[PDB]
Amino acid sequence: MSQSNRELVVDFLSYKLSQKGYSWSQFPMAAVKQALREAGDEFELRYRRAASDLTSQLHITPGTAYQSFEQVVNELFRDGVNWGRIVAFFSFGGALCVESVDKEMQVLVSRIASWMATYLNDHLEPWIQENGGWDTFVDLYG
Repeated sequence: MSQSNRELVVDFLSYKLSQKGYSWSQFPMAAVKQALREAGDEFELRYRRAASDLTSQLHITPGTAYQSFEQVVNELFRDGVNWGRIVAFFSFGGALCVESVDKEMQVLVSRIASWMATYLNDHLEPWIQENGGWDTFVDLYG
C-alpha cells in the first residue's frame, strides 16, 4: 500500500518546479527521492526529448480527464516498463507541470500530481516490485 509512492511524486515534482524557478506551493526512502532527483535531471540534460508529441499529444486543459493522460503515457511503455522509462515518466510529469504554469493553468498541477500517483501505482509498481522495488532503483542510479 503505497502512499510511499504519492510521496516520491510530490517531491519530484516540487523539486523540478523549484529548479526551473516556479513555486511548489500547491503542496530507504530519502535516498530514492534524491536518486531520482538526479536521475531525472540527468536524463534531461542528456536527452532533451520532451515530451512532446506527449505534451503536444496531450495539450492539457483543465478539461483533461485521467484517461487521456493515461493513454499518452502508455506511449512510454509500449514495450514494457524499465527503469529508464520509469525515469522518463517523471521527467515528463515534471514537464507538464511547468507547461501548466506557463499556460497560467497553475491549479492543474496537483491533478498531474495524482494522475502520476495512480499511474504509478496501478501500472508501474508491479514491475518495480518484481525487479526488487525502489532499492534496485538506488544501486542502479543510486
